[PDB]
Amino acid sequence: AHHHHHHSAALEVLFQGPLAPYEIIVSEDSEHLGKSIGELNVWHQTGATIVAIEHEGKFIVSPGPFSVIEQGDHIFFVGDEDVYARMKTYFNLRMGL
Amino acid sequence: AHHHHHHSAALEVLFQGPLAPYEIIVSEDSEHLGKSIGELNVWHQTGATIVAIEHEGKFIVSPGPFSVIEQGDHIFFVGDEDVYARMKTYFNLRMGL
Repeated sequence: AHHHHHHSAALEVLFQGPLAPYEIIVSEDSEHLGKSIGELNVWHQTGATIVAIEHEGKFIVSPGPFSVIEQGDHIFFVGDEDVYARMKTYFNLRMGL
Repeated sequence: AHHHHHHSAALEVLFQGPLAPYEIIVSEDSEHLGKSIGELNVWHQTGATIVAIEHEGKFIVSPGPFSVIEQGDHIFFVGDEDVYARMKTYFNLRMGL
């Protein structure tokens, strides 16, 4: 939690529980990327909100809609387990052949 | 952290540290709202990524770009302390009169 910002047991439960980030290392051979989070319609496709990216050893909080996702990037996001499943299919596995 | 998803000390540091959410209760008299996160250009304006909203007692993870912000809503977001300051100015205080 952030020092000198309000604290409570209830807030901590949320921060630690339903808001705990998920993470997925994008495959090195994912070919449909090199495009912005905005262009990729991530929330529409998966339900996820991306909160951070690690790109070539650099961790970026709040990448925003104009950041690009490249193969190999490590994506951090909020959601639930079903969002995770959709993120796995969208970034790595790919429906169809 | 999420059970059966990968864990490490380094990941925990990130989750607990730079990714810890901030939160701000939107003022009840903020008059420029009732508009979607997308329309409000939140990242452009503030640098923030909204991860959750509490609206009239209901907490919503990953509200996404099509959710509306209304006066009184509780917004949760990632960023840094400067993002917090910009969020405070954008949602509540308002530059100018």
